[PDB]
Amino acid sequence: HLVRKGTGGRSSVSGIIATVFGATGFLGRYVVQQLAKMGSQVLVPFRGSEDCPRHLKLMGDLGQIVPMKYNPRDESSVKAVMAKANVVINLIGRDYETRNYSFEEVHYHMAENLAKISREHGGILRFIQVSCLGASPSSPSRMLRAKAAAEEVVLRELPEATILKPAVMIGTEDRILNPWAHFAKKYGFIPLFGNGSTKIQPVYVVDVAAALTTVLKDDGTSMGKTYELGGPEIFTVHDLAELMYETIREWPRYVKVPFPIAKALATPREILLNKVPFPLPTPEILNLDKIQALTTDTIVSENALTFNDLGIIPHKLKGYPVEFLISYRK
Amino acid sequence: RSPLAGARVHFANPDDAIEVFVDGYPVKIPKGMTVLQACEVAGVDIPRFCYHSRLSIAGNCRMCLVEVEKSPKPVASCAMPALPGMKIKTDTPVAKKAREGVMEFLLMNHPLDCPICDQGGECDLQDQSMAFGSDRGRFTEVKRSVVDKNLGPLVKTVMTRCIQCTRCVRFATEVAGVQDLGMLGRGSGEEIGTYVEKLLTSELSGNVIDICPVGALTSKPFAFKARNWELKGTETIDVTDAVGSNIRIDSRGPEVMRIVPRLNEDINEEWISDKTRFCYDGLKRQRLNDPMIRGPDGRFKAVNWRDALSVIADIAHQVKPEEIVGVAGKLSDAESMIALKDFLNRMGSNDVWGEGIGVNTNADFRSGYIMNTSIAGLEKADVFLLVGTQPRVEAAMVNARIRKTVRSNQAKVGYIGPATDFNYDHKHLGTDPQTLVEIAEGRHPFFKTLSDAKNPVIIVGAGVFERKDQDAIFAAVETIAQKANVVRPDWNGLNVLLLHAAQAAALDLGLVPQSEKSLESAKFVYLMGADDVNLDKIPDDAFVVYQGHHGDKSVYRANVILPTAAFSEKEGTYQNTEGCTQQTLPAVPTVGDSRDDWKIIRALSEVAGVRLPYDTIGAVRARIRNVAPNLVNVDEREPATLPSSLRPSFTQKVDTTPFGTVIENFYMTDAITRASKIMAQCSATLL
Amino acid sequence: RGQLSKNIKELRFLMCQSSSASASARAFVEKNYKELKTLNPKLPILIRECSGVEPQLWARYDLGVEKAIKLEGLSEAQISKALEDLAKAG
Amino acid sequence: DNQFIFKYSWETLPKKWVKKMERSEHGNRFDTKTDYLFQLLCFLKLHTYTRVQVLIDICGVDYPSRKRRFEVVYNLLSTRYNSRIRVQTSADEVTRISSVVSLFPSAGWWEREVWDMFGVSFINHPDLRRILTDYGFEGHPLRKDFPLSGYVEVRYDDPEKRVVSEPIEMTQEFRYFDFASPWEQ
Amino acid sequence: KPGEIGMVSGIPQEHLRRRVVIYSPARTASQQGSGKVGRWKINFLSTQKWENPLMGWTSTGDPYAHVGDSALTFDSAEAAKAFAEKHGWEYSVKKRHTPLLKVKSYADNFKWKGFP
Amino acid sequence: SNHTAKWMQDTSKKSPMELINEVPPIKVEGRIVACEGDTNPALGHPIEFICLDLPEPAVCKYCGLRYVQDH
Amino acid sequence: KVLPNSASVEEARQRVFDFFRATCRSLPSVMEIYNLYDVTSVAQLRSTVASEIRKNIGVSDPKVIDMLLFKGMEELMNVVNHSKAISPFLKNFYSSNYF
Ligand SMILES: NC(=O)C1=CN([C@@H]2O[C@H](COP(=O)(O)OP(=O)(O)OC[C@H]3O[C@@H](n4cnc5c(N)ncnc54)[C@H](OP(=O)(O)O)[C@@H]3O)[C@@H](O)[C@H]2O)C=CC1
Ligand code: SF4
Ligand code: SF4
Ligand code: FES
Ligand SMILES: [Zn+2]
Repeated sequence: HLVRKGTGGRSSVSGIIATVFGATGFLGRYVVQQLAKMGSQVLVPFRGSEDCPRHLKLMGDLGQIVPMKYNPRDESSVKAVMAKANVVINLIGRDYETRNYSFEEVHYHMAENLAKISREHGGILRFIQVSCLGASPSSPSRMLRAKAAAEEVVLRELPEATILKPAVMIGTEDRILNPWAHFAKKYGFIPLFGNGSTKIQPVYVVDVAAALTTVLKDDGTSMGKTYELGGPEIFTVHDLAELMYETIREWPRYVKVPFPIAKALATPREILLNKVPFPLPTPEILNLDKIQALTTDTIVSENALTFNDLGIIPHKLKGYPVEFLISYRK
Repeated sequence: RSPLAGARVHFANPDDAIEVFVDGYPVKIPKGMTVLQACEVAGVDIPRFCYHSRLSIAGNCRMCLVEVEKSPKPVASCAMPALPGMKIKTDTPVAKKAREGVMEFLLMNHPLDCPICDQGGECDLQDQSMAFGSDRGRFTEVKRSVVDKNLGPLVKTVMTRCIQCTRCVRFATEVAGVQDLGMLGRGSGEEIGTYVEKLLTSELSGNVIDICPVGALTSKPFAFKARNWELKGTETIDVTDAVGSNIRIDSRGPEVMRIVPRLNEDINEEWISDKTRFCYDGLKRQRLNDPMIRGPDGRFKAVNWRDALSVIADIAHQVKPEEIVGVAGKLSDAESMIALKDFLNRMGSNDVWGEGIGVNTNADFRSGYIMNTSIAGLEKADVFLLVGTQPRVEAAMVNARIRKTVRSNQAKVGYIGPATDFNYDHKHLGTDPQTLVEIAEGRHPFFKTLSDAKNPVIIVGAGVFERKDQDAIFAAVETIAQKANVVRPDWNGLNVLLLHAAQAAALDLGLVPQSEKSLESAKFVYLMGADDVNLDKIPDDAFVVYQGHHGDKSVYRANVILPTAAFSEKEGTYQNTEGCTQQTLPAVPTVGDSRDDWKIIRALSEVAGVRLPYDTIGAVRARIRNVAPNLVNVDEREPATLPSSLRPSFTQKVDTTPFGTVIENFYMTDAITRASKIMAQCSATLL
Repeated sequence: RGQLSKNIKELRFLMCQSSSASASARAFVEKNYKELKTLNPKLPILIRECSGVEPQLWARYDLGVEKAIKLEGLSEAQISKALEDLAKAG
Repeated sequence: DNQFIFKYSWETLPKKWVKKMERSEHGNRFDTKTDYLFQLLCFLKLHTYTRVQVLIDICGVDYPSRKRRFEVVYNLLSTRYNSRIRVQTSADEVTRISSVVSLFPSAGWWEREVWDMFGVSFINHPDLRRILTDYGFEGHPLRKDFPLSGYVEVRYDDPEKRVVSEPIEMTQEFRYFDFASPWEQ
Repeated sequence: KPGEIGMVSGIPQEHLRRRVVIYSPARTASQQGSGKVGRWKINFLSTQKWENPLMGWTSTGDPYAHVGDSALTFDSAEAAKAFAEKHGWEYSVKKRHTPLLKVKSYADNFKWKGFP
Repeated sequence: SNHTAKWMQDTSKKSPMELINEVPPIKVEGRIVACEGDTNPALGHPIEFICLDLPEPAVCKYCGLRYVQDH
Repeated sequence: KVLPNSASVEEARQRVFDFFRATCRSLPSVMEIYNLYDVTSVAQLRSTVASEIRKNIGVSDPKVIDMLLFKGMEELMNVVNHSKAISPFLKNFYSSNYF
């Protein structure tokens, strides 16, 4: 049992040692900040450059944020990283492929390895794994299918594991609103995909982090549950684009390219990546996996547990979450 | 010109007040009071090394020298009596030169080991040297050296630092009552201690290090742990004994570092017992810090306060309210005890009792169950009759005050009870309530002494409470009082010497058991830190919840364990045998997620069906005022004017069983004391 | 009178050592405590005296139900009648 | 030294406002009432034989025991006659004392500093905004009851992308060492 | 009014309602000097100190951890009560214990025992 | 032992306790000694005078060196 | 500009009214300063300011009233310059011992 030894805030104990795999990403910043604000110790395992977790160093007290260099393909290195861990958080996953890492390798195999190591190390009390909202075995997107398989194998190997399924997350370092704003500023228009009639439930990233913190603080009510996380109201892609354009105070402009030609445009990247030995530019917008995910709606199923069941209301996406887009005005 | 330290002068009679001049300003002083105290009244303090207010007078250090007019030589302030119209001066060049020379002579052989000396910043030699002595040293020859002495597991001795003030030689003679320490030798090199290897052993032996001005005698458990300036001192009281002696707890951070006495003329002048002084060590061992539940396998699993309270409430609701019993521990504040009583009563049970309370105890008279004479009255007493009590092992400060009275005026003290060793030449009258009845009937020379001796005192031990014939015992004692004029309109000599801190407050709140089979005919047991409740009596198929701070004896039987705060971590009201009620103060943070006793009682009540009407300690003390208003007058003694002679007697004869030793160790009596490693060492060595 | 223990679980008197208002309560508590404790032994009849508290009588019945009555302006007979009423109201 | 214009002032100054005077080698001292401080400083600045025409500084001292805890001290200098003088008054938290910005223009920043550190407000200050502490500071740091480490501390909050202010949670608490000797009195 | 000064002093409202203890620190038992007595202190009962996980230091979170013992020294209990009432926090004054002077004599040190 | 392991974790080099136990006692003819720390009094510790009537070696309490009387 | 202490309750009331006027006129500037237009409710902000003034009625000393108004004007300038069922007892009990 974790024991709290302080009032709270910075320079406390909170009795939690959380190893946050994938803490250098978009959500890693917020989850590590929340954990360090709790007063807990955060082990940040970083893959490559030594300056990747640099910012994560400043959000915790002295010695609370510990960066560890590892090899994701090294079981011994993963075990060494998870040696002092008390709870484990998994955020590892990339929106695209690379000649080294495919969708299956970056999500399913890594989730299986993390679950196996957590099961072997009996000191782990909580295992919170993050996937996508549309992660289903029948989902058209390969990445969504891989995340669904990863969540299934995490449940199978480690029943004492909570699975969060947030929808698309917007924030200062998001990968949808920022590319849309950059495209709008550079070319004066943004490409809608299948006339933008599909619907999503974008969710605020600090809200997702607070949801994860509440899941960690649960008194044993969510040991083996899956929590679907979404925004207050359903936004169509066109509505989200209009909100973005209103926030930047620019005139909206759309082309609404059809799905077949969009898939044709995004197709050559995969074959080129599998062929050439040098890396290709990452697809910020023209991503075949993003197209495949956009083929079907990604909203809450009304059956699985949501923000209301967890205990925190989602934030409306007009003014608090989109305040970062002001820097994009003029 | 206020007196030094705000001191109040005691005039034997207003007629006797001579006018003595100190530094030009005249003051009124009693006749026999000395020059040092004359200047103390005037408001100026004089350096002193071999003078203690409680101890006798000796001119060992010769440093309290002042210039009195019409006198060729400087006179010792601590010894010269004050005469009418005497012109005393302390700031003259003669006095300053005398002080400087005496300081130089004191420091000419003092070792240069202040940095390793544990008296850094609290050494009278250092402060008086920096205030009155010179800033240089003319001595550069060979010093003197003394080998160290082994004086027990409490007093570490570095005899090179001793200035031979004989303050501890006459302390063991006068206050402690055991004559082992002595000044043996002659000349510049004279040693102090025992000729043979004799570890000093006494209840007050801890005070020897306190009065040593230099770091010659120091607390061994606190050998080199910390300095003085680091420690923050909180003024609190002690719970190991029922004296309620005032203490100061010095702590450095989250842990208690030492315990020292503090002045309270009504309870303990400046002294402290070994158990009280060294009980701090047990506060860091075997300390419960998490609510726990005993699973089916018999091992404890740590759970949340919510889960623990929920399971306790469910089990309490499951059983019928008739077989529900509540036991208050040896140490417990009135807030926790009243909260426990209210919770159990609202659960439908009337079986709440405190530790050390008999089945049939007439707790309806405070004059019946407290020390009516008070400690000052014990000072004023002339003859003592100690029945069923051994003050040397319980209420060591009361024993010290009895010894002081015996020394001050020859008191014919008679003792009835088990064989024991005293230090004030007692007379062993007998070992039997039958002998007590003989004294009551009046066919006894000690009854004759009590009858023809003014100001008599009869002290009944609180171990009589556990007896079945306590009503007959108290009837006999009341007969003694009636036929010896012990209870007078201006003097009350009846006293009951309680031996537990929570006993007085428990009796005030009315925590008395209702049946003999109460503990062994109950299905739900609530042990409020009761580690001496005879766990084998409780049936095996009984749900036991132990609300405590140290895991000593009841944890192995409890089904649920609740961690709380000790006396040094909570603000709680206690009452002493004298009748004075006083509050402890929070010195150090609580250990783990342990809440207050009354706090967890109220939370458990709210979790259960019946919620206690109070949410703050202010409302708790309001409820305490409602039930017994004598516990809401902090540091105030409330006399009980109703006589104890109104209590009826139900047993017509006393039992033949002799008085037993209720306290067998004095070094392992409470939970903290038993958990104290240094006190265990003291029990092993000094017994 | 001899059946206080039938309903009352614990009786309490609270007064002052030398208050004028509590003067009438002291004789009552003396004599009546003697005679009742002669009658019913198991009943606690606790007596408490403070510096300035108003003279009052508390009766605690089962399930921890407390009823208090002020005795500041009642004579001995009135206090006895009030105690009998408290016993009967249990 | 140079106790000439001090004695001359006590000889010539009106006796109505001289509450008390101190003749010391540590500095000649005048203590007056807050009502007449402006008039007293105007007399000293303008008189031809006590020309303290330069204001050295204004200081505040906190005395929690006294009814009027704050003590406002004015150190002035006379370069023409080469001597320093001291004029002080007593003020509490709420009462406003007269300002001497009109006489000595340098007094504005010292009076703002006194406001900042203690809370003694001035009557005729052109402005009385805080000068030394952080924007939005809530307490008065130089009061004795004010804790040494303050009430709040700042840090960078990544989600807010700004430096936020939070209640103090500092590690390695201040260790107050009680060195005072019982024989010093 | 008892509390206006505190409510306008800028102290955070959460710290303006807390029980404090007003007491005169007693003389140290280690030494007999009486120059550190007669002063009165406000005892902010702030015991929330823990151990720093990295270096084992004594952390704290209460701003009033040491100010009452370090900076706030009052001339008298009346002054301390006035300060506490001005600043609004609840207070409880602890009675100070005072030594009692009695006549002592070296002649009584050498007393004569009675006849055998 | 416990104290050494509490302040040090190397447990590979020799702790100061072992070195100071390994240095032999210093035999002196006189009954009293002057313990200074090293050959230069100004670079050692405050002077400590040690009594040597007890048969066992006496620790200096500064730079503890265990002086022993000759006869 | 700072003014001498108010010698009358009517003068203190007039100063309070002037300060409330200043707050009301400076409210729309705070709108562009902070940009919380979604759930600001300028009317609710005015109501909250009035509620603060109304909870500060227990004060009766004109000096305290003037000091409070001075600090309120200072706070206004700072804001303009952009410087930011289990009963209550059981929740605190489950949280920590110090409550
Ligand atoms: N698009 C979105 O924002 C949404 C995402 N999700 C889910 O949440 C997960 C986390 O999202 P998010 O943090 O925002 O995205 P990121 O891609 O920014 O976070 C992943 C982190 O892991 C690292 N990483 C990436 N690939 C590997 C690899 N092969 N081996 C080791 N480390 C790797 C990343 O870079 P580095 O190596 O430099 O540390 C980064 O630090 C996603 O994978 C997805 O399943 C759910 C809803 C919306
Ligand atoms: S008592 Fe002596 S050895 Fe100890 S510090 Fe003081 S002057 Fe030095
Ligand atoms: S050991 Fe201490 S108290 Fe005893 S004579 Fe020596 S200096 Fe005095
Ligand atoms: S104190 Fe008087 S001679 Fe020592
Ligand atoms: Zn040495």
